[PDB]
Amino acid sequence: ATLFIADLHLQTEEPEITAGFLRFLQGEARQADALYILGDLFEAWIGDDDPNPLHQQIASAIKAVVDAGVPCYFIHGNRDFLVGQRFARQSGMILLAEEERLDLYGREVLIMHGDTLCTDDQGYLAFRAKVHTPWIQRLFLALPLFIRHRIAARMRAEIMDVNPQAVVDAMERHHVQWLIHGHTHRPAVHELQANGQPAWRVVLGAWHSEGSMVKVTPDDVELIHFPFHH
Amino acid sequence: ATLFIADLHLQTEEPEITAGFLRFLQGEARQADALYILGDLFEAWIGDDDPNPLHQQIASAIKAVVDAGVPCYFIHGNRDFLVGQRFARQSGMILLAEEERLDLYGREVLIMHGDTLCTDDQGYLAFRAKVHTPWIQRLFLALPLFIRHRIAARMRAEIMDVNPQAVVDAMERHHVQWLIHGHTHRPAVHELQANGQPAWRVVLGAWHSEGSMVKVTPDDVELIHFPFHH
Ligand SMILES: Cc1cc(C#N)nc(N2CCN(S(=O)(=O)c3ccc(NC(=O)c4ccccc4N(C)S(C)(=O)=O)cc3)CC2)n1
Ligand SMILES: Cc1cc(C#N)nc(N2CCN(S(=O)(=O)c3ccc(NC(=O)c4ccccc4N(C)S(C)(=O)=O)cc3)CC2)n1
Ligand SMILES: [Mn+2]
Ligand SMILES: [Mn+2]
Ligand SMILES: [Mn+2]
Ligand SMILES: [Mn+2]
Repeated sequence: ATLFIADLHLQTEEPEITAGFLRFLQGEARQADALYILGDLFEAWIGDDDPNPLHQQIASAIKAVVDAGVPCYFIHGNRDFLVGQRFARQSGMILLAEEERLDLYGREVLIMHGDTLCTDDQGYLAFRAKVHTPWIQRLFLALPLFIRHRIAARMRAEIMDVNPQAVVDAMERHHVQWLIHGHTHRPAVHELQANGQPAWRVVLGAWHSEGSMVKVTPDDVELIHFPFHH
Repeated sequence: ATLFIADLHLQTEEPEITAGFLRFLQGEARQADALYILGDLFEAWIGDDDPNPLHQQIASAIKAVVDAGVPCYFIHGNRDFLVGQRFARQSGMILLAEEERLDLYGREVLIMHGDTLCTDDQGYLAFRAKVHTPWIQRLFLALPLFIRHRIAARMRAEIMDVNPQAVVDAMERHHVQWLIHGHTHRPAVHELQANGQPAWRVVLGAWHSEGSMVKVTPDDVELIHFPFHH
């Protein structure tokens, strides 16, 4: 089985979500062929040089999974787009592109965070375009850490769902009948049409009282919710 | 594993849902310790004497599961409250009460359809009280089938969510930390408090483009959505 998760929004303020994630990495994840994390692993990221102890606890847990023989992969979310090659090295995770077309036991699946599909949000997309410009990233990252923290705090003081056409267009660009994403925090299986055939869009949930994952096997694709009852 | 499903709303008009259900009974269900169907198996029911061919195709498929060594159980929904002992015999299913407290590998779980929790719907509950009165049922069922059909058709020409307090009260009456239901067609895992401890309410989805089930093992409880991709 290949596993997909997203929208953990991990942070110092929410230790119970972190514990649920650590339990998942130590249990479920070890049995998998691979683990894909489709963005918003962290609630925020201002650079890999951040000494936040949570960051190292998380990289250390993911690295254990990778070292146990289960490749882990990452696609950036809107929250954690500044996750970089240094974290990748610490965690053993491989950074992937904003869209990837996978071959899962012969089934072709498109994966992404899902924020790019939300084309009705002009505000978000203007923001995204700027923070995805390399020289704007390298500017922000060249500031002293204490100034990056002030910038984030000052920003602080509902997520728009996908545009249906944008979904079709993406599945048609990749010629696939399967899409897995998060971002929208609306866990669901959807049926549609793409490439003249039936297609499915499987949406992951955010981690709060529950976790969620998509499990892909040779014959099946399942969206699973689990409570943190341990 | 023990499996829970609900809200299939099976009907002549929707053969693709019926095929998804038959595939599930022939595959997934055969591997289980038991199968519980928590109501709204059928979109409508006007009595067991109805010769609708769908009714016999469904009973025959469920009976195969029971005969293969997997007990099947049923709790009535609002739609199919007139399902009776004759169908039970045809299907091999055991009829259970509107609330049951189960022991699943040491875990105590409350199961029900969920309509009784929806105490904000005065209209529904007035209806329910009447159609659950035995002598009102036996009156309706004593009519000729052709008159029962007219009555249903004439009735034809959104589902209220649960009352949060009603949920707590039910879990507290049974002294349980686990509740599984359907009815509301809002598949989700919810955390709450009952009996002074953390509790979980696991809600099944309706079958249309997807199926859903709750899988209970010694150590885990999972809500699973599956598309009908075969
Ligand atoms: C390179 C660059 C330049 C400048 C500078 N100066 N600033 C930064 N960020 C880095 C990321 N951090 S963050 O992690 O705390 C963060 C903060 C806000 C968002 N905002 C959004 O994602 C967003 C924006 C618009 C509309 C919707 C949005 N999301 C959907 S939402 C509702 O979750 O916030 C994302 C990450 C804030 C500072 N980066
Ligand atoms: C014993 C008795 C007496 C009389 C007579 N005369 N009539 C009957 N029924 C049997 C059931 N059939 S049914 O299966 O077609 C059916 C029809 C309507 C409902 N209505 C509701 O469930 C309902 C009613 C009020 C508010 C909400 C409701 N549901 C939530 S909903 C929106 O799904 O319909 C249920 C079953 C209709 C006739 N039974
Ligand atoms: Mn998110
Ligand atoms: Mn996001
Ligand atoms: Mn229903
Ligand atoms: Mn119902």
